[PDB]
Amino acid sequence: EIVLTQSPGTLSLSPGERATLSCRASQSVSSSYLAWYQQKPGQAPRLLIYGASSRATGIPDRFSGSGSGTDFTLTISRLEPEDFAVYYCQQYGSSPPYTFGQGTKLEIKRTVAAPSVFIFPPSDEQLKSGTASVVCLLNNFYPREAKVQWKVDNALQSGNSQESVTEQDSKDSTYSLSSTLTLSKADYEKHKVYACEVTHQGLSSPVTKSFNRGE
Amino acid sequence: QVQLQQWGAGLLKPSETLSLTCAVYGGSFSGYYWSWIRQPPGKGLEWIGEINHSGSTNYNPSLKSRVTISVDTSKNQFSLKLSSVTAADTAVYYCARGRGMDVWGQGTTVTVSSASTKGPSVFPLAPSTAALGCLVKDYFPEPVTVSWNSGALTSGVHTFPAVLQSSGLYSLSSVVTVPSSSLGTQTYICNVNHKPSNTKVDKRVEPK
Repeated sequence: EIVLTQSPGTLSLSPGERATLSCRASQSVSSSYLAWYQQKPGQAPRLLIYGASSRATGIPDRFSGSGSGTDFTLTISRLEPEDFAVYYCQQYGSSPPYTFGQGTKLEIKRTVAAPSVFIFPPSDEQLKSGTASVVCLLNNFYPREAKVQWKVDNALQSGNSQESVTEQDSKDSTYSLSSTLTLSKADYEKHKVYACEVTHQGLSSPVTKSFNRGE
Repeated sequence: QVQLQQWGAGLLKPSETLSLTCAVYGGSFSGYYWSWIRQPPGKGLEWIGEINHSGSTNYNPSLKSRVTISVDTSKNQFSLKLSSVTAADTAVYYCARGRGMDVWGQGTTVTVSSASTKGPSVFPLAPSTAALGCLVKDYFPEPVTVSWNSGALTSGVHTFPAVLQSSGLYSLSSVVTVPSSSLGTQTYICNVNHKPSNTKVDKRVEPK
């Protein structure tokens, strides 16, 4: 059983800087039995290397590979804007099943940007249906690592909020986050103040946006 | 230039069989390994199995009991068949040519859910710069297309990926940041299109 392992999970570098991705194997694998793939959101994986440093046909000369035994490395000498994708390594030609690595997401490196927080209460149209969804939005922030917490009457909520984040905006290299807290009409009409508190690196202190069921 | 073209049924009820087919056009057959791969939502890739000119069936032990791969030489095609599928098998499936693996198919998204097709419900997240949006809740299956002012407004728009609610239906939101001066000047309407339900909803978002 040969398992493959990639680190880091997220590499954040600027266009022009050199990128070095790693792949670690359980057993000892010959350098010719390793391959690399580049995949973008929505598209199929694009083969980069099929050996140690065997640059596949149609692959730019900036990609290279090295390694032996267990430690292998994919390398991009000079990053270009079309290189920020998700890279995988694969063991091919050794012991089946020929599994893949966990993947390494490449990210653009911009300065720290604090999110803009907004909170939307359930519209009067939705309350007539029997359910209520409160929305919290964090617009244009970097890095992606940020946490959001819901509080109904200053009580920590859990197990009832879902989350979604967009891809890195190709214009300002920032992210956007939306959290939906869903409650029945009765549980919504039970209590009064609803607050969404975000903790992010660009904030000197956690920022709360709240509304009261009435005002 | 070798090309691969896949087809098959995408939406399957649980506890039934999935059948996909892949056709190779512009390349040689035999000497290449015809492999299948699946990628779950938000996860990596999994190797399913491979086959060649003859019956070289080498599957994956994690799903070997329910997988069968066949090949047809008179049409240069190869088919994948899965049995007793569940919601865990929801993934994007690709066919590829192991040589590494050079050419990949376009992929087909296969979702397994006991839920039925239902049109979305659009509600307005009203403002109070500024931000406003639309909440598209309780629709199945994906996708839905959201625009603003019938394509006129595109800047500052963020449409978020859906989430599979516990009820089995999807829900997303599309927000947009606009200068607060236009709240009384500009009319903001979101257009939601759902092809699987054959539905379109124009929702006006006015300041509450």
